[PDB]
Amino acid sequence: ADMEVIELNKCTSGQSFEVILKPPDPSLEEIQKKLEAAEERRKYQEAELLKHLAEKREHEREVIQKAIEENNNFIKMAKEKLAQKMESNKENREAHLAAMLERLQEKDKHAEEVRKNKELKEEA
Amino acid sequence: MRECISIHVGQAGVQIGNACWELYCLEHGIQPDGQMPSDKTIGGGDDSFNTFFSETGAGKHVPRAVFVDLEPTVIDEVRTGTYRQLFHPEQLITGKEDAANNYARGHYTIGKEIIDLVLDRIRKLADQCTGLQGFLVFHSFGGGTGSGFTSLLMERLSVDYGKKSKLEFSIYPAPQVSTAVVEPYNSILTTHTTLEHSDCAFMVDNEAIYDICRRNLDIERPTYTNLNRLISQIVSSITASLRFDGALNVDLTEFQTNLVPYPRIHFPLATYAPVISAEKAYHEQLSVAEITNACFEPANQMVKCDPRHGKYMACCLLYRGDVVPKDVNAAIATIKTKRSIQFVDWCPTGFKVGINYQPPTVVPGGDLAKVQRAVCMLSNTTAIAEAWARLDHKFDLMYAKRAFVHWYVGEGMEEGEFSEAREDMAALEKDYEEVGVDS
Amino acid sequence: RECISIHVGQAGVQIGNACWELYCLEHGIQPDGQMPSDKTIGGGDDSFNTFFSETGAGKHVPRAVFVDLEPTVIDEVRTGTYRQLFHPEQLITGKEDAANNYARGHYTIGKEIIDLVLDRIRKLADQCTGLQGFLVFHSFGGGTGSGFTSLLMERLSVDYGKKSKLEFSIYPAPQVSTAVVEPYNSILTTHTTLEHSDCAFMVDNEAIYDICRRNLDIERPTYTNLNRLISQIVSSITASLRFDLNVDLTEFQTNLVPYPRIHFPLATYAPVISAEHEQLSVAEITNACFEPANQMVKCDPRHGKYMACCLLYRGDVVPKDVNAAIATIKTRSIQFVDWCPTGFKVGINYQPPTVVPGGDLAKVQRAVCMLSNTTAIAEAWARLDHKFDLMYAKRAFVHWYVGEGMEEGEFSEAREDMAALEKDYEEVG
Amino acid sequence: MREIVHIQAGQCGNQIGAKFWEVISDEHGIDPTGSYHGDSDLQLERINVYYNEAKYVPRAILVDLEPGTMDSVRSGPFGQIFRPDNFVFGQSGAGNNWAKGHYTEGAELVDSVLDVVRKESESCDCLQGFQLTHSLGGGTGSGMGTLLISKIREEYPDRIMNTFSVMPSPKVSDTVVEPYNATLSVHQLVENTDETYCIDNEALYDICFRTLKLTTPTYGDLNHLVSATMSGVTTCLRFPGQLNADLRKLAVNMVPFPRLHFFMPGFAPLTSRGSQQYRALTVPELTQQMFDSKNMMAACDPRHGRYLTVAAIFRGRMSMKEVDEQMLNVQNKNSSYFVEWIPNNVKTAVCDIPPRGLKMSATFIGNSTAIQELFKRISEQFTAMFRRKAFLHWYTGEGMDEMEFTEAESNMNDLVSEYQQYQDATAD
Amino acid sequence: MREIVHIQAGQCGNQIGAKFWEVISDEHGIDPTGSYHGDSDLQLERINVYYNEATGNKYVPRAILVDLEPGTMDSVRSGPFGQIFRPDNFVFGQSGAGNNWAKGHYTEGAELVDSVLDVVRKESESCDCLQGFQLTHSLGGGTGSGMGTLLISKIREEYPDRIMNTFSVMPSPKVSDTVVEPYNATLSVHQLVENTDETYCIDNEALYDICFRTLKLTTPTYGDLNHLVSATMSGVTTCLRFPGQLNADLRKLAVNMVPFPRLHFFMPGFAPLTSRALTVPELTQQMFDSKNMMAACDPRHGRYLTVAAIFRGRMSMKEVDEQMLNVQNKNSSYFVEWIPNNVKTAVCDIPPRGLKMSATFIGNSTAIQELFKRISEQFTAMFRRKAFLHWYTGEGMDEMEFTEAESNMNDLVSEYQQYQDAT
Ligand SMILES: Nc1nc2c(ncn2[C@@H]2O[C@H](COP(=O)(O)OP(=O)(O)OP(=O)(O)O)[C@@H](O)[C@H]2O)c(=O)[nH]1
Ligand SMILES: Nc1nc2c(ncn2[C@@H]2O[C@H](COP(=O)(O)OP(=O)(O)OP(=O)(O)O)[C@@H](O)[C@H]2O)c(=O)[nH]1
Ligand SMILES: Nc1nc2c(ncn2[C@@H]2O[C@H](COP(=O)(O)OP(=O)(O)OP(=O)(O)O)[C@@H](O)[C@H]2O)c(=O)[nH]1
Ligand SMILES: Cc1ccc(C(=O)NCc2cccnc2)cc1NS(=O)(=O)c1ccc(C2CC2)cc1
Ligand SMILES: Cc1ccc(C(=O)NCc2cccnc2)cc1NS(=O)(=O)c1ccc(C2CC2)cc1
Ligand SMILES: Nc1nc2c(ncn2[C@@H]2O[C@H](COP(=O)(O)OP(=O)(O)O)[C@@H](O)[C@H]2O)c(=O)[nH]1
Ligand SMILES: [Mg+2]
Ligand SMILES: [Mg+2]
Ligand SMILES: [Mg+2]
Ligand SMILES: [Mg+2]
Ligand SMILES: [Mg+2]
Ligand SMILES: [Mg+2]
Repeated sequence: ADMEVIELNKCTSGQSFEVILKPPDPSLEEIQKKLEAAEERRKYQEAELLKHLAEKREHEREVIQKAIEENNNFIKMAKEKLAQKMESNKENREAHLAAMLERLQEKDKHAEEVRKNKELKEEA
Repeated sequence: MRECISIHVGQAGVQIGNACWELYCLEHGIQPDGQMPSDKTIGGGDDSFNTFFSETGAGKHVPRAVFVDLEPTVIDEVRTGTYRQLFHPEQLITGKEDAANNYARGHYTIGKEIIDLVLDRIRKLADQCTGLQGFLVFHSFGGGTGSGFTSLLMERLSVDYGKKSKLEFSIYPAPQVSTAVVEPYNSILTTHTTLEHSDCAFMVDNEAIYDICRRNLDIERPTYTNLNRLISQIVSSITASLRFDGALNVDLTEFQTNLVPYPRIHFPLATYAPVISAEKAYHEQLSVAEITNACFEPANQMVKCDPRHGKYMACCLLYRGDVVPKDVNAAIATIKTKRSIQFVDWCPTGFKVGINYQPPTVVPGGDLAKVQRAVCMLSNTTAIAEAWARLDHKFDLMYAKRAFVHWYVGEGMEEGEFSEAREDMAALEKDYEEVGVDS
Repeated sequence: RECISIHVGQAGVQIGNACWELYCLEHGIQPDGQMPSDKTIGGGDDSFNTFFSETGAGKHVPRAVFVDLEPTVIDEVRTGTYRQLFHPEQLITGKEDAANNYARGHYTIGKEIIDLVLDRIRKLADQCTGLQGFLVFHSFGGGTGSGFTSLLMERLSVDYGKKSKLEFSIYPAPQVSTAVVEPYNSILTTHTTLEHSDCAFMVDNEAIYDICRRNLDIERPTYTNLNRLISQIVSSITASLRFDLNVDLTEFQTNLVPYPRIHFPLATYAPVISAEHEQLSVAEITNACFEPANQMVKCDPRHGKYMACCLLYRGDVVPKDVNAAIATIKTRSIQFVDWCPTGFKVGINYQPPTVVPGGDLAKVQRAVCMLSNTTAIAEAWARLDHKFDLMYAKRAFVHWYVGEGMEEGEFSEAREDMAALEKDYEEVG
Repeated sequence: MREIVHIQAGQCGNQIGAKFWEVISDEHGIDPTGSYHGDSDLQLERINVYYNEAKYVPRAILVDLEPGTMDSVRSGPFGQIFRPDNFVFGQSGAGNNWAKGHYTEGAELVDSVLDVVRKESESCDCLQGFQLTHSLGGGTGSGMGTLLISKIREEYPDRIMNTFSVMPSPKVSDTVVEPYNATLSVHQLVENTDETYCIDNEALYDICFRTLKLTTPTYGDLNHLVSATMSGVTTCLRFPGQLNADLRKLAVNMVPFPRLHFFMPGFAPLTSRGSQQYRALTVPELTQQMFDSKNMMAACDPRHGRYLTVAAIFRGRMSMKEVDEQMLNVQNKNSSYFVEWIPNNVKTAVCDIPPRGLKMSATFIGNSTAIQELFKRISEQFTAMFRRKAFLHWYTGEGMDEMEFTEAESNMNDLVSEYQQYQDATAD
Repeated sequence: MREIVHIQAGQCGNQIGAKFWEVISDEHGIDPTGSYHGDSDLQLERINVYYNEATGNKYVPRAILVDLEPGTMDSVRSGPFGQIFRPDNFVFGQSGAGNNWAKGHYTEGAELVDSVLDVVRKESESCDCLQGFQLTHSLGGGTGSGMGTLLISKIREEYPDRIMNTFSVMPSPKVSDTVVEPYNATLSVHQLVENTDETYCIDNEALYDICFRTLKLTTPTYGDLNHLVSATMSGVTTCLRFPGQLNADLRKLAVNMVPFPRLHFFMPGFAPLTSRALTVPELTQQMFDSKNMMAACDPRHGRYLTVAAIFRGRMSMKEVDEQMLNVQNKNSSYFVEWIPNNVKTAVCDIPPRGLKMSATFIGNSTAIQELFKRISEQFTAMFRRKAFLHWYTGEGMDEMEFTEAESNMNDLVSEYQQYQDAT
């Protein structure tokens, strides 16, 4: 049990020795560049999201717009179709009565020539 | 908010509006003088009954309704009836000459005389509503006013109110208790023009209602008010979730979304249970199941068509009285097992349910017995293509010989309108057939 | 030559409290801050003043700063019964934590907070006539102990490259851990502070848990029972500077750390006996440090060659007994590397080891702590590297880090560095 | 609303017209003085349709070329109830000359007729239309009557024109030219009226003689039949119910084609004025006898053709369910006699108040293709005379040309042809 | 101290959200007027997470109530805890959604989504450090599903760095409100993939099935269905509401439970299911059982990516830990190998009212693809025939949004299965 002990520091409440059994750059700007590069790509992520949310806002505007267009197109086509058939119905009904009363007038004129013919007969 | 304006057109629509508003008044306890001794909020307030009623400064509760007929005798009794003081006189609008069973006269020659006057009173009632839901249009199919004027009104409403919701409650033509031979003409023509303008049309016919009253009330021949007061229960059951605070509601938009699978397929038929005579009134009450099973029995359909002949596309079951959701869900559960009741393969859920706890009431002294529970089913089934085919065949028998067409041509109509209308009815028959085939 | 302690994250703070609690009773300092055995009031240059500075009123104030981004743990110290010892300045808290996310603790919020903690450090450093360096206590798996500590470590080197930096780190244990991303956080933080730490004592939470259950006969030990045993091992390590071997912080680097990267020595402690008799041999406790059952990090020292090792006794120990004790152990053939001499640096401290009164571990006449830089500690790295690889292969969870501005390439820049450290370990093994 | 202006022209028009005012005024409880004396209040709810309240005065206009008839209708009971301003007469009758009524002397006083028509229509809340009673065999009621009809349509084109026309028969008058006057009137009627009720004197003679077993019937006997059916035809016009007393409605439902608006009225029970009525006919007896050829007011057998449309009105206290059963029974026990291409072409009405003396009665109005028998017979007698152009100078002397006669008989021959076409028309 | 803003939307969302508030208020000893009446400071240590200190000595829930109709929100004001909610926090319209996702998300929802956000911003300014939001709503209706996702999207625009969690009731034919439920659910599943950090999948089919079969009730009440949800939500949120060894927040759980951004749909579980306190071995056994899953999916059809379990009541944690690794070791194959230690648990010795002991399961299982597969089959059945599609076209929507939402949901099903066969 041969062990080269070396009596090192020793004092009142401590001592120490070493027994031997056998012999045998720093850059802060580069730091903050990494921090800032991470912050900037975070902002790139936020911007690309906010752009994505803008297209969905715009899509909600387009959907609501065409809903207004459908309601407006429905109104005016109904308006014009009702006006077209009401006017076409008036001309039809007026033409029927105008024709019926022209034949009635023709009948009247025939009664006057019947009376005319009799009077010329009476001159005999 | 969420108000609804009821428009009653023609004799059928006006006398059905008489029965409904009388029943509404009894359900809400509104006296014949217009005063409601159960609404503390004088001259205002936004409780649930106010969807169908407005309030005056004096307390009178006035209906959000317009009664219009090209002829005054039927509306005159409203002006002289027990409920005369319910309406301001401007709400009851009459001409002096009816459409004489002629769609052309209702839609063109006679109807044009009062159409704007009608529309401007619609606008004034709509001016008194903070959030208009839509319109309920009551009319028959067969009369000149019920077909011609209603179609003209529906077209005008679309102009003035856009795509706002318009729902119809229509009486389907029935030979058995018919009144005019030209009913097939008027019905095909009015269906053709109000098709694009109506969001949904609840349908009954007086034959099936007549037979039901005969069979289940022991009446040798039911009178028109017998039919009407039974119809009033159907209508009140449809509007119950909008006039009463309810756990599960069905508003005007909910009817549309759930019952109309395609724009042209918007004709659900009504059904109602139970219908019990007052003399055998108080025996042991019927289940919640039994009245639900009754809605799918072919004998109880308010339109005489056979549901076993077609597939169900959508079923709206509206309960009132002593019924809670667990009872309904169980009753529906076993109906979902019934092999005889078939649904289209493109509607897996297929059901819509509203419930109201207030009990149903009937006019005192009537033939109908008051019950604890009641249900009205509005079924959109392909089986009513039979009803369209029956009407279209009668149309064909007379149009082939052009019988009675001279009455329509004389008032400005062209024969082209007749073939357009019928061709569209042939497309409707084919549409009902096409939506029924499997995927 | 004074020394500054830094506790980052919940593990660093709670452990730090447990360590300062023992320091006070070892030196007989009372909770109000008074020390009846300190006669040079308000000043002096005693041995225990390397870790405490003195008020004008005689209160003894630890040279420590407590950092956490969440305030629940610091609020304990803020309000605890050893609350008087620290000035409100010494305690720093944000109010949102790093969310078990290294990148959140390092890149995101750490940019917002490091100037504050660095300012508070200089105020303590300015209170140092001579200052050797820093002792930083942190977890490996936690977001704050991972991300912020690494950010603070590099800033501490550019600011005070003069000084030395020693680590007391908690190795994530599958039984006692809180996050599945802890392998991620560990690999990331060691890669970035490896170049900035001189020595790093790591603590495998499973080993202590196993130590307390077997040796204390405890059901499942609390964190406090873990933390108190840690305090015994930390105190013995730091005892050398508190009673002026290992009296300089560069003596830690020189005695136990032959090269820079290999600075992860294994710590062992004996004895550990329940408070629920007369003490055991000096050779008994010495023999126990070579049994793997007492190790702080679960690894097989027989599978590794020691490069250096250090034995600090505390209690009634005299040299002739250990020389005798270290003669008999040479009857386990413990191979050492051929460029380092087989042997043991030995330090003795005559005052018995103290204990928290009422604690589970009993008061003992003699205790020993062995600090060995074995290459066997590399297997602890290997287990961590494997679990990292399993999740990173499928790129699981990495979206949380990239979402904080961290490039995905940092994961493998850190991973390949870990591969080099494990390879370098067996190059000398 | 719905006021009706009544006009009666010629001898027959004023005779059955005065008898028709007699029947309904008693039904409405109005004495010859003209004041209400009725038991029930249902009698005056629709009294305004035919009567003007001044005391109620018939909205009637009495016309004739022969001035003696004015003093005859007044001299009859209920003579003073007619307004004196409403009487419009000429200097002397047309002598069975259709041209005199339509073109020459009739045209002289037609302006004075339209005066009081205008005067009576101006006092109308909402005028339904006009009914005209007249014969087609004479010259005034037939010639001037049809001229009056076309004059009125000129002033009121959208109003309903109905007529009660009495067709000539050799069994009651031997006047030779009446087939001429009827054909010329039918020529006018087919284009200028909305419905005419074809009251055949030939049928009126057969009923009194063969069924009523009457020795030598007097125009009073025949007119009792017409006044009974005329009241029965207008029951729902004069009495209220769920039914609207309307003219356009009936015409729209009963007239499938504009030219086929000639109706075959029927009545049950047929009875003499002084008969005892030992029992009241029950509903099956009324319904079966109503569709019988013996009860037709036109000399036509309904089973020689098919019904286009049929409207029936029952009178008295009866069960409406029984009416529906009997009415449906005869519909499909004789289903072949109803065209299949008009569904539900048979609809009936029932009123609680019965006619005077009869507790049970039924009135029939059918649009039948069998009415071509009536027009065939008139055309047969017309072409017999016109083949030899007999007595044509009486008409051409007044200014008419012969081709008006050709157009009248051709158009009447088209009418019978059109009835036969629909008689054999198939559903497909 | 790290507050949470709660938002309930629609018919279902307001009614299960109202029971959630009644249940946790009972746990925290807060009565209807809002004043404390419990017995322990533990009910108050983390009370600011869900409540605001009122002007007097009362607590007001940081809750916003949203609906396009005033019906059901008026009924919750009529409830026993109706008076506790802030009156200005009731945001309602009169138009309704008509059970239409389009009306909720586009036309009608736009007319109200600004006023709701004004309330969100108000309470956000009333927080020392807001951690995020939680939304209760269904996916089958119009308001909760349609307007709810629109609200979640506009919240993410204003507070992009905050956590968003939803409790989403998945529609089922066994308990249905409308026939277009396949449309509304599919359309908003699309949205929850993008705009929430985690979603708890409450399946009305599982709720009914559990409520019927293993609890023996002829037919279940709506309160019975909601009772399962409120107890489940209560257990999901105990660590946020009660102090312990960990200071649990929203983000940490999300960081630990969601390995990939899209797979953030969780299978909730509870034990025991009550209509005799339970032993710790039985809770951990039934908690992992398919019959205790509030989503109608069999866990044995998938592999757990990550799992969090919460135990409540007086018990020994070594019992809990041994049992939790027991079933982890017993069923080694139902957890993924490339996520080591993917099952972590927490214990809070305060049990829920009416139970001495209970446990709650939060699982990130790929077996949940069966849920989205069930909805997708009902969707195609209707969409193949384009049934009821005209009510969505009429509001300005196009067909391609339906197909985009459909294939996105199938994409989610595909990649769930991708990591199901991952080694
Ligand atoms: N259920 C029911 N049906 C009715 C009622 N009144 C009439 N009808 C039916 O309605 C159809 C006839 O239409 P009406 O309403 O009477 O006619 P109108 O609208 O007044 O039209 P015109 O009189 O021609 O101007 C037929 O099918 C009748 O059976 C009624 O009170 N109740
Ligand atoms: N020995 C011991 N280990 C602890 C203690 N507290 C936490 N840990 C360990 O620390 C690891 C997680 O790091 P923490 O310190 O808890 O978290 P942190 O540093 O506050 O970082 P954040 O994620 O921002 O909260 C886990 O593996 C725990 O095992 C403790 O008191 N004693
Ligand atoms: N049923 C019935 N037929 C009558 C009556 N009076 C006349 N007729 C018929 O009417 C036809 C003759 O026409 P009238 O009405 O008498 O002649 P008118 O209309 O007065 O015209 P004129 O005498 O030529 O100026 C004859 O065929 C008679 O059969 C009557 O009171 N009852
Ligand atoms: C049922 C009936 C019976 C009588 C009268 C009645 O007496 N009206 C008063 C009047 C007017 C004109 C002339 N005389 C009398 C009216 C009706 N109802 S109906 O709508 O007109 C109608 C509808 C359908 C048909 C079909 C069989 C074809 C017929 C009738
Ligand atoms: C263990 C645990 C269990 C429950 C809760 C808890 O209830 N939090 C409150 C809350 C937050 C959000 C939503 N709802 C509720 C928190 C934790 N601790 S943990 O670190 O976050 C964590 C770590 C690792 C995992 C698994 C991968 C293995 C899960 C959770
Ligand atoms: N569990 C539960 N589900 C509900 C409740 N109310 C409605 N639902 C479900 O929610 C969906 C309909 O949504 P709902 O909330 O009524 O529509 P909204 O008002 O437009 O949001 C359907 O899947 C219903 O089954 C409820 O109170 N509890
Ligand atoms: Mg009418
Ligand atoms: Mg009020
Ligand atoms: Mg609803
Ligand atoms: Mg922490
Ligand atoms: Mg000193
Ligand atoms: Mg004469």
